[PDB]
Amino acid sequence: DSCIQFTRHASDVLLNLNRLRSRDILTDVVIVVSREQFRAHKTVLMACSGLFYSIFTDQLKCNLSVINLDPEINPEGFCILLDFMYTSRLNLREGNIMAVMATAMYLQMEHVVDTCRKFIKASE
Amino acid sequence: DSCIQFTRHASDVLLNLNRLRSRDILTDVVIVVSREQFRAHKTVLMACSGLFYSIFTDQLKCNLSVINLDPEINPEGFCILLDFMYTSRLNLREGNIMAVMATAMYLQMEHVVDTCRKFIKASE
Amino acid sequence: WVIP
Amino acid sequence: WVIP
Ligand SMILES: O=C1Cc2cc(Nc3nc(Cl)ncc3Br)ccc2N1
Ligand SMILES: O=C1Cc2cc(Nc3nc(Cl)ncc3Br)ccc2N1
Ligand SMILES: [Cl-]
Ligand SMILES: [Cl-]
Repeated sequence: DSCIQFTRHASDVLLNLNRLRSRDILTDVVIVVSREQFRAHKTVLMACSGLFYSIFTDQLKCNLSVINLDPEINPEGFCILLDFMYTSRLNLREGNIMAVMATAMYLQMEHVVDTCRKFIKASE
Repeated sequence: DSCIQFTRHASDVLLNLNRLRSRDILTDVVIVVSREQFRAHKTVLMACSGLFYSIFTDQLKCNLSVINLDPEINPEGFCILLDFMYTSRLNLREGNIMAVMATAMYLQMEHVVDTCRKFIKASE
Repeated sequence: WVIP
Repeated sequence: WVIP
């Protein structure tokens, strides 16, 4: 086509989606990770995670307001990944890299899994 | 912070949101523009438009499944803008620039209004 | 704005 | 991935 493109549009959209998350506006699901709860937008979770995409395209699960993750999932690892989903920034640290990679594998977040594997390989 | 960033994340998120729109997955509102109807995600509309942000943060309007736009709004201009919201690409043409700018002013999409004013100024 |  |  003969379209023009606004370079910053996708980033500005994500920034606004994160502002809605921060103010709890139009969040439509709670993700339960053991004793912790995380409110989010189903569409954003689906756009970032193969696992949430599969869950919310399911004809029954699409209507659930609460999703319980596997008890092996670490709440901090999930929190770091949820922040990444809404900002493109990943808080990857020596103390959290194992929990973050395990959570990203479960959530099916391929690019996060890739950078975790590379950062681990560099330290061995 | 000491975060790393995935350059393409925001773009990939928007691409996935557009895939959900194309398959009518988790769309939660119909925008009526005269005889035409457009299905969309309230969060995406809010992230792109000052008008939709104001509408869906209203304690009553936030719960509406149908929003009727002003009858002066052109369905094609709205369609072009809805596509822009979900892709960052704007199909700006000599034949549609006036309808697109008028729709972007109503929807409060400042960057679109700016490029329309510049393209019009170049042709005068 | 750019030509994509 | 980059240093933002
Ligand atoms: O690593 C990742 C990230 C991700 C996101 C989605 N999400 C969607 N995929 C498609 Cl094709 N259409 C719409 C949506 Br929402 C699917 C798989 C994966 N794997
Ligand atoms: O030209 C534009 C585009 C746009 C988008 C929003 N959307 C939001 N703004 C804020 Cl501050 N927080 C969350 C959201 Br969603 C508000 C105003 C405008 N004007
Ligand atoms: Cl990822
Ligand atoms: Cl805009």
